[PDB]
Amino acid sequence: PQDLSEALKEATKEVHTQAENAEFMRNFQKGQVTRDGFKLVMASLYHIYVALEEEIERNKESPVFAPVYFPEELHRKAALEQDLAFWYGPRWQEVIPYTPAMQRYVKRLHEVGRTEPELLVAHAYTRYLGDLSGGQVLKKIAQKALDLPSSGEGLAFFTFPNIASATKFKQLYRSRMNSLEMTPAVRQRVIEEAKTAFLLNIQLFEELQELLTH
Ligand code: HEM
Repeated sequence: PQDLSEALKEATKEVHTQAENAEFMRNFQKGQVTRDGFKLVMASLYHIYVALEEEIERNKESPVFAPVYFPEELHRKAALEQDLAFWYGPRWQEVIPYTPAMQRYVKRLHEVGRTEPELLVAHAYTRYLGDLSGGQVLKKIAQKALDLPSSGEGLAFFTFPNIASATKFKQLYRSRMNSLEMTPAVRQRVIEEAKTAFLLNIQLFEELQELLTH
């Protein structure tokens, strides 16, 4: 369509369903998520956001990204650090896994941020708008299945404290995305990069599912 935000949503409808159908995600949705499985998901998110946010900081003043730069409202690294200290303990940095599928995702994020910055918006869209939009449903399931202790920690990732209304922010973020100026060639590569982002998540899900079935 005309608006990039609408173009992205329509172009990734197929791959989003592919993600919903992923065996690992099917189990999650059926409420069949285990503590070991959830831990792997949180570790994955930590590596992904560390890379994404490092690249966002590198390109925050570039015209290809500045319009969608919302550090305070969206940053997730600190929240994940808090969560991993709960899930993996005080020495989480020394024990969290960093698997090949996690590395493939991180590698692409760095390649984009360092050599193809104009495509970073595709990854910011896929991750941020995705976790913002589906965070409520994804969290509700986890907490009711994890039966975790009332220790007030472990799920900070699912709350964006600097966004008072997800509805208002998503409209603003979409408006900013649509304000970005890019050639038709770039626009097509951004759309493709968004699909690539979903595929990287899907391959990660497949790897995690394999690691858990031994
Ligand atoms: C367990 C599987 C998943 C569930 C159940 C889920 C759920 C949701 C929900 C409820 C929405 C809101 C749709 C609407 O009402 O307009 C959504 C949007 C979205 N999701 Fe997911 N999601 C899943 C996996 C993923 C994955 C793996 C990604 C990518 C990392 C992702 C990226 C997105 C994006 C980018 C949107 C924004 C759509 C837009 O442009 O409006 N989701 N998701």
